[PDB]
Amino acid sequence: EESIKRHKWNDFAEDSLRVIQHNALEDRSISDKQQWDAAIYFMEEALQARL
Amino acid sequence: GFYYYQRHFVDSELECNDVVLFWRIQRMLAITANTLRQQLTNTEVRRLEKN
Amino acid sequence: GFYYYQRHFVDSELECNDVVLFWRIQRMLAITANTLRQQLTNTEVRRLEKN
Repeated sequence: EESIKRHKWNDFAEDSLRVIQHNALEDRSISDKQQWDAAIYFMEEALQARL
Repeated sequence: GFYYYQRHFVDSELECNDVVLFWRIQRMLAITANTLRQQLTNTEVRRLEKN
Repeated sequence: GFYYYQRHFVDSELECNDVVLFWRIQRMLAITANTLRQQLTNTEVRRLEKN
């Protein structure tokens, strides 16, 4: 209990993540079959759960 | 589906662009998890040990 | 394939920045010519008649 309360996460991460996240999204280019299949896999998984 | 885009055929309904979104989000999940892990393992976990 | 260009997987795969370059300058030259023509025919020719 105590050790948790004496720790805080550095809030600046929120801004760093904002940049980093954008960069990972920024790649919109599926150049070949392998990434095409990975992309279709994740799309199928995410949509199948909601379906 | 790959021929349609080589040929630019006009009667082709199929356009596979949702694939790019979920590819991007999969990679963004990976990048966010990894950045958070690195912040944890080099900055926050040692602060936790001190606390 | 313009799509092979869009892939941009590797140099061996089609890397047609050349076609898009010559297209861009196609647009530049055509629009410059038409702008010059328009100023000529609606502004400069009537000024020429007055002079």
